Amino acid sequence: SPFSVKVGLAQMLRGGVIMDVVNAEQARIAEEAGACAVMALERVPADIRAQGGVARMSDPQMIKEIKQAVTIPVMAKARIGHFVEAQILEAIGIDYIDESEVLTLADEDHHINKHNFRIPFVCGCRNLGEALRRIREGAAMIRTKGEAGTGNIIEAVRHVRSVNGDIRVLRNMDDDEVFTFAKKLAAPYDLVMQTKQLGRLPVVQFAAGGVATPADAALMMQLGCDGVFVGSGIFKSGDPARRARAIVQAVTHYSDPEMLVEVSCGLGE
Amino acid sequence: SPFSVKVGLAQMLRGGVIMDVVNAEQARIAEEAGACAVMALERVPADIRAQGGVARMSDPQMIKEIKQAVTIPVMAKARIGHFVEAQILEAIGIDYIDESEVLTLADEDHHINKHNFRIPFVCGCRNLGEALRRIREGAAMIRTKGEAGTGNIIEAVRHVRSVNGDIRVLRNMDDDEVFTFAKKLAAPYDLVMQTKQLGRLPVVQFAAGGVATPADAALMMQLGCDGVFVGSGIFKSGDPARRARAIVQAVTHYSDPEMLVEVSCGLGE
Amino acid sequence: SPFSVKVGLAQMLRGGVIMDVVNAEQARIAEEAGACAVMALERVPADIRAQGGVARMSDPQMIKEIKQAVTIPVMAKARIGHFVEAQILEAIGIDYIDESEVLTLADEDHHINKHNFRIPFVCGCRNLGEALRRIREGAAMIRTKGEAGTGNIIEAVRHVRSVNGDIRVLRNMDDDEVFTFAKKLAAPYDLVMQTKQLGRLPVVQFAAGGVATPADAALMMQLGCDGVFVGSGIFKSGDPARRARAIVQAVTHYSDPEMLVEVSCGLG
Amino acid sequence: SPFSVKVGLAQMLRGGVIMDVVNAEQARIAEEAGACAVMALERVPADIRAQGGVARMSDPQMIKEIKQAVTIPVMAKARIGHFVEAQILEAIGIDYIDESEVLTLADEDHHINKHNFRIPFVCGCRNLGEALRRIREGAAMIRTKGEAGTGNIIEAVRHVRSVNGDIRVLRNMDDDEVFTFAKKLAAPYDLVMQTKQLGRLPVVQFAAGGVATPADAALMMQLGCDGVFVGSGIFKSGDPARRARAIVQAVTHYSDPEMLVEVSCGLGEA
Amino acid sequence: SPFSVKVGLAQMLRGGVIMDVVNAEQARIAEEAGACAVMALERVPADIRAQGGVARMSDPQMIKEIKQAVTIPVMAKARIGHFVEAQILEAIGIDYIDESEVLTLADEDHHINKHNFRIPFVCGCRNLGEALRRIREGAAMIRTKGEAGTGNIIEAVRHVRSVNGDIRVLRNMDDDEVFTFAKKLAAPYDLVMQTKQLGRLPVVQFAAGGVATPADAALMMQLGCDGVFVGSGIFKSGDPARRARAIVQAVTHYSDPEMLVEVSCGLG
Repeated sequence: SPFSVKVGLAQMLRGGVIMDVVNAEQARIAEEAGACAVMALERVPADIRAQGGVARMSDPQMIKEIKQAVTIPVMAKARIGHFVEAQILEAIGIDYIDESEVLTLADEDHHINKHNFRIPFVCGCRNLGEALRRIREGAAMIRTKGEAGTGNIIEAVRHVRSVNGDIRVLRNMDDDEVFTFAKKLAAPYDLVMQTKQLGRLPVVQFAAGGVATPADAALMMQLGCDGVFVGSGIFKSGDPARRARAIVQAVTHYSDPEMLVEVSCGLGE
Repeated sequence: SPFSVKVGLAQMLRGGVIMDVVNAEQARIAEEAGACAVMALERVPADIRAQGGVARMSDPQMIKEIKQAVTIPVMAKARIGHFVEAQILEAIGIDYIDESEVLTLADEDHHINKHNFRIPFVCGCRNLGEALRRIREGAAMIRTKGEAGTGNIIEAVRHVRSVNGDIRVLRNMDDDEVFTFAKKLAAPYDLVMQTKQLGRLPVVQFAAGGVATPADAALMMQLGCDGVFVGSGIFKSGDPARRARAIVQAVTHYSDPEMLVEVSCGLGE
Repeated sequence: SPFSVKVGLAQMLRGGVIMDVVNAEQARIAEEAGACAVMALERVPADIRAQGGVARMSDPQMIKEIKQAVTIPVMAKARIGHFVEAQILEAIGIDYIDESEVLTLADEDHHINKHNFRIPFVCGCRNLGEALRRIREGAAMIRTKGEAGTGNIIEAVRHVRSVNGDIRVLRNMDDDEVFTFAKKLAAPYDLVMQTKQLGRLPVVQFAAGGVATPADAALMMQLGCDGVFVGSGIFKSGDPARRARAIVQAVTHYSDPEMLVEVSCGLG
Repeated sequence: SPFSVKVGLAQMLRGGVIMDVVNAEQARIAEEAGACAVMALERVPADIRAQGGVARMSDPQMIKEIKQAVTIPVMAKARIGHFVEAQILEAIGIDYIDESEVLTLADEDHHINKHNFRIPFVCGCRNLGEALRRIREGAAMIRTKGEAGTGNIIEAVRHVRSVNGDIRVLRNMDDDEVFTFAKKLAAPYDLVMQTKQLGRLPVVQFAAGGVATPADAALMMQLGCDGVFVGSGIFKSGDPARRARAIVQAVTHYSDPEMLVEVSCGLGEA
Repeated sequence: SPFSVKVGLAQMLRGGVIMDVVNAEQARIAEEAGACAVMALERVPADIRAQGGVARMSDPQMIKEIKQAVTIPVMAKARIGHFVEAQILEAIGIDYIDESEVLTLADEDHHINKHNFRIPFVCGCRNLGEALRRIREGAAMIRTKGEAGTGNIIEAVRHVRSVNGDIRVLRNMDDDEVFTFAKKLAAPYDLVMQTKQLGRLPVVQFAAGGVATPADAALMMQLGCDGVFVGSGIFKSGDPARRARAIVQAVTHYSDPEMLVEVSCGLG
């Protein structure tokens, strides 16, 4: 199927860090630091909503500038339910679309039908039911919603523990009880049973929302995530090439404390 | 698959009436009157609960007596969730098992896993979500729950109108909106989409609970059911061979008022 | 009847974009960009209420200036229930009146009896019942209420999905059940049954409230609208001839992503 | 320890049926039918409470009569918290004491400290937390509370599914999360961790309350119980030797439908 | 076991005062004044939250600077549930980690599994049940939560009285009733029974949160604590060597009023 092709594409990002960037310079620092992809963003939605504004797709022009500055894959955000924003992003020729709750919602009741597109989608989740719903709609990659813009890891930890915990429950559960379990999650039975056989989520699972330090990033990997997203706070500090590199190093050497000491040392705020 | 074989078996009952019987005599009147099957019952559960008692599987002995008295298929009731009652009924060699809410519940949270059996199951439903849940668990045939023991048709009408109404909604619905619809029904998406393509329920749908007169039975057929169940009230009146025949005639000639007048005439109490 | 004449007039707008304008200059940019009509407005009601003021009919003088600047149809707003504001708008000789919830309400319980006028009316709606009520009162054209002044498309999507969804339900429904359905919508049965036979609304249905980008406009067309209204935000940016043209292009080529990329590029 | 000795004794009951009896005749029918033990009871507590009465320990005399009529182990009920009733039962020389919620409660806040006795105890439970609390107090054997006296199996199924379900959850759980899990169950952490390693309850687990038919008994075994208790309803029907034998046969052949047909056939009324 | 080794290490601190420091200078004044250990802190979390910020592990660099300035043990804070912050603190080679509610929480449902580490941990508590839960997770040392940042001793007194009071109840209690008592505390029975036999907490118990004066510190010792923590308020006054020494003197001579007068005199 073309679904398993999209799932396969997203697997190449396993073990990587994805960085939000607002210009080609940032994009280049990110690539040099060893990011596996970048996320294009004309303004951080934190700061548009701070001013009480609507946050939408970025201008295709600035996305094109970033696509040219780098050789790593490029992602961009569409509003939830805004399938025409997604059509535009596909036609520009980027690599992944993020149907993102950080932008202003466009449809209160329906997500994009992601099976109608050739490129893969990322969606967010707080729990296993939500993740399986996004996958059935055609998401090829899942991240935690966390809590964007705060630098606080609490919500991201809750979401990872929740998803992984339910998978563990499901793996060992009496088969006869799975029907009721699917009902309570409001999730498709067939994907529930498949998650039981795999013993893990059928797609890559990244952490996102509030990852601020090397320790944060390594924690997410130790809890069982496949990779991490990081926001543009990286570029508000002193040597942003150093802070970027540090987070990549942390995800790569997530189970080596000695390495984590080295990259954390003298990082400033 | 063996599932579609079970579905196929249940289809040969289309257009028929199924009668509850408590002995071989009743079973023979039923067969002679033109019933497509009988439902074996040592006591009516109405009257065991009337006395405040527990209603269970019938004694296998009396089921065997009925199986021998007739050449039409024989059905029997198991308590919801009581998979060992069902194993016994299968081993006796009857034709259909009804996982029945009219008997005392055995498991408050789980139905029988009906895929683990070779013979087909009937389950009840009040709405489309419930029906699709029973089917995914492996029911090959659906009936309305109605309201057993009252002779009042109102609950049965509510349930038929509900199921058929949601199927009509589903048939014409924007495909992108079906994901949310499946969530709200708490039903497996894949069976929802299949119901949309067929434009009807993937299994036979019978009416049950409160059918008392030829007019009642014909109404159910005019509302789009595939057949009807009838309780043992027909054996509590005069010439029960006449009352039984009348209901069969009504279901067969459900759109001929002249016929319905003839069979309804002078039917007594 | 003169009702079907008004319905026919409103159908000429199918496929078009309608732009709010505050002067003759704006009106001309709109016409040049390919707007099918303009909506005359002395001030945006967003900003009169922002100051806590009452928003009423525009001065007839400035409406006359706009009517002379252009050859496309001109629309104007009357307060809900203010049938004398409407009489004045008719006598000026504009083409369409919008009985508008964006202006301050004049009658809390009654809309204008729109059958007593020669020119066609637009009304807003949030759902099918509301739309059918407005039509029976004599609206010749329907738009979503959406959410005016915010640039947020969410309310408009809710309204379109709601109306279209109920029409799809109605189309396939057991005829015997339509009586109860009409009661629950609080709508005239005869218009419900007519909507069932057509399989769509008996009048043109436009989207309005929060359309800000080419993508927004195209989305509304892909969801099944007949056209779109757009506010004066278009004229607050650079090269407003470019932004205006972009939205027209988007509605015209609404199912061509390649086109949508081109018009969306470098817009701000 | 003497605790693990008591646990060991109770293993010999695995695979068996335990029957309530009110006299030596009933006790003999039970033994002949193949019961692994009997539970002595001067009256069914169902029927003493039916009359609104207090239900206590049985007269030691009638317990002695039953102990002599049979060669299988004999159990008897003590009221919850009534440690002197238990002392008496121990001194009579029976085999097991059931600290039973079917009798009238004697202490609303405290169970018997079962470690102060030489003979093993049975306790009831509705969930895993309750079971582990009873074990730490020194129960050597656990049963479901179910719902005694109704012939309705639903409460017993709820309790078995609950206990077994939590054990399965626990077996696979991140070790770091077990601290919070113990807190929420209000159960001793050390017994929780032990239950995680074994992958089952550290003691024998029987079903009780509402088992009325061979099918009921077999269902309990298929759900993972080690055995079943059955009340004196068995003796209120025709040929009670037949109904008793049938339930034993069902527990013995619990995964053979053909056998279950044979024993269920023509059993008369319950 | 290595657990009893950690318990033994924490006992060397009995009778002492632990001071929060933000630099090597402060650390040296503390050591000279007779502090039994220091707690390294790049900023007081009071003032990061005052600004509405997240409070995390300190930069390992500044911790290393403090570790080099002094020969007494050095402690540092990790966020609750952040076991990787703790791994980093272990690898730097400090002596004690404080899993601290004064920093921003990282895991709402789980504390660190402290048995997976070689160095000893401090945890906070408000009551006996909470203390026993922290110990079973592997804390080697307990402090009151008190109320950080206020200089108000009331919460600390509540917590000490609570813990000590329950231990006194437990010591004399009918053994048969201890099962129910363990359930109500939601604490492991085996640690409850051990606390009953000792007649005190199986680990050292310090007071923390709101200790501001020599009298405060002495009160905590008279109520039965084994030692006290003190914040960086000490360093915001004149001659902070004098204020530091005063608190050490108070804890050392906690039942001598004459001494307490002398050290309290003219302190500000």
